[PDB]
Amino acid sequence: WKLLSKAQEKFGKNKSR
Repeated sequence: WKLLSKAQEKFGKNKSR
């Protein structure tokens, strides 16, 4: 989803669990 890939791509630190 270009919407999630563009709204989540900027979250490379939130996915450190």
